Amino acid sequence: HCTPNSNHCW
Repeated sequence: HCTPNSNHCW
């Protein structure tokens, strides 16, 4: 689970 606010988030 990545944060949608990071560029490295898928």
